[PDB]
Amino acid sequence: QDELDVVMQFDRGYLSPYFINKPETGAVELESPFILLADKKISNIREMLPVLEAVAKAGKPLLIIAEDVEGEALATLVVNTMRGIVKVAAVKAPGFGDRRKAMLQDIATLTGGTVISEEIGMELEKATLEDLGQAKRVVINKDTTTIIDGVGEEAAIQGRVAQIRQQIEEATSDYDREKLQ
Amino acid sequence: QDELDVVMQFDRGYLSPYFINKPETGAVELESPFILLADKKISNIREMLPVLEAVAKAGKPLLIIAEDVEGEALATLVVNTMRGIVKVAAVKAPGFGDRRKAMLQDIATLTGGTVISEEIGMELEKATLEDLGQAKRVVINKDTTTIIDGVGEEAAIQGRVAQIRQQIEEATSDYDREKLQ
Amino acid sequence: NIRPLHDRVIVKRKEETKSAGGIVLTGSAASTRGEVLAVGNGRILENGEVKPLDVKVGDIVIFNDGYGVKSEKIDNEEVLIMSESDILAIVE
Amino acid sequence: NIRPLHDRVIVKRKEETKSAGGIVLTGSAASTRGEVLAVGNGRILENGEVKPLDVKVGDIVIFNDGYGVKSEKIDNEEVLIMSESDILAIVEA
Amino acid sequence: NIRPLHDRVIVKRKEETKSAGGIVLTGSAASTRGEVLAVGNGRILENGEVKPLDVKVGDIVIFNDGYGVKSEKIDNEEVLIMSESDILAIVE
Repeated sequence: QDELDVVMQFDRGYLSPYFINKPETGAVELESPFILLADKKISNIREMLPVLEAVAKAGKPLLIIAEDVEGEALATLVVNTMRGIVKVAAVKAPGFGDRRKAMLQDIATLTGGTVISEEIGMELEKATLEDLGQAKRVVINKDTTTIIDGVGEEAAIQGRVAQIRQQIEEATSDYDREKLQ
Repeated sequence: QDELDVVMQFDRGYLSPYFINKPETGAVELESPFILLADKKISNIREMLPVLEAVAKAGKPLLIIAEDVEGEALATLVVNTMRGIVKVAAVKAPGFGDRRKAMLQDIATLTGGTVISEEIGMELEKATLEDLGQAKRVVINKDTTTIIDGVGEEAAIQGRVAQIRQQIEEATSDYDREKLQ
Repeated sequence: NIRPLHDRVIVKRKEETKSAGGIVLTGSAASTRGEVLAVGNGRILENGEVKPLDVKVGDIVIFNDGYGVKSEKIDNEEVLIMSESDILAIVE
Repeated sequence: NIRPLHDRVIVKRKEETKSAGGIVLTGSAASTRGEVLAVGNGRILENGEVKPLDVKVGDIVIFNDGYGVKSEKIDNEEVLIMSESDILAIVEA
Repeated sequence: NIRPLHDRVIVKRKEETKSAGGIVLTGSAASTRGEVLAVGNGRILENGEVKPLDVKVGDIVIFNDGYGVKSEKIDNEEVLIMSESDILAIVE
């Protein structure tokens, strides 16, 4: 028989299959977590230590949505949730090129976090709990990541929306209209 | 005529024919042993010393199920059981590629051990008795290795099973369904 | 116990797996400290004099794990034999 | 606090963010400066003499970040241990 | 017997075959101890003086098996000729 399922979500799974904290669904269910938005791709655990530290002494879990979580810095993150030191997830960023930074920014607004963009004069080490987004719940499986009900204020959200709404107005090409809406 | 046989087991024999501790059957019968699960392939005895040490001062035998046990690190292991310093078996890992790590993980769950995966930030030297699985008995011959009744808790097991049970649901190809069940 | 020749310090290394926070580091990220166990008389100079060492037996010392650092097996203890040149500091 | 052996300088690195004009440089364009925290007695010479160091505890010094520069973790502070050979200059007044 | 020149120590190696645990290592992994058999007078200094060695004939010594260590054949015995620089310690 027919069946309807309902949820913001994007097409990216966990990078580390050893994160699934509920083998029932085969998915990671991070309860009321922080969210780190890294524009650059991460390979060294050095950059994480400052922020990872403040999350470890806060109790709450953490989702890491960067361009990529490379082995050296991935390997570690695993053994840390492996043991229960911090509860962390790693997922690639939604998109490619300028659309990624644009979409990555959308997430910051919904969650009340700052995009830690290496290009516009920010180091990943100089981030604090300040710059992290927050959500009510997070759900990630092999294929998709879902942020349920972010902390971001609806003023900032609808401001960000009426901006993207007028980006679709100046879209002279159909393709520029698709991905915007 | 028809024939019924009853028995976890996988298609791998001993790597070292000089391990057979019962020349009656031509097979190794390790009584109530520890189990080391190495993702990487082993060639140097250096990596083993830390864990081999703790097993040598524990009295119990040890099964080593890594990607491979290379000569330099194999040679030694032999002369050690040869004499009676430690009782150790070496067998290749069941499978190839991502299926191997998946299957190697299944064994960890049945035995209550940790997969010492070099890729996700673990050295083989930093393993302890902690990370070793355990079983009631182990039987290995020229062709197959059998773990009889592992220490792993049936909670973790059936959790791991209901996970693999839903992996067969998303199997869109027949072949992906075969090896999973 | 061991004896050191000329200027050699015998040290035993310590530890850590974790960092600043307890966040466990990977074996790309994660020792250079150790304890002095035995000390040689000193270097012998061109004028025949023997310069004593500034490290006493039982200092916590920070050393450079260079080329000149060698490894030994003593009573089944992991020890190191290096020259005083390879010692950089003391923790008091 | 730490102690230096023979001739070793213990320094902590710094960073200005801005340039000639106030035009803020990016962390590709902008470190080789640091502050002295502890100093060893001196080098010991072939004649047995101990040459004192020309860097006092608390100089702003320009150093070469060579091979001989090693890193340490002290009270959770990033510090450096190098020989006086690796120090090139002092910034005074 | 053999004679050592300037500063040279003639030593014979022993075995260890085993490790940390007694777990016998293979001849890819496995010795740095030896016994002194003959000793040279000493190094000659720029002022003409001859500095005696601090190793007497018959010490159990820990040495660095460096580049300067050479091999010889004496009465069909495996012996080593190294400078005193390559000796690190004595076992007393």
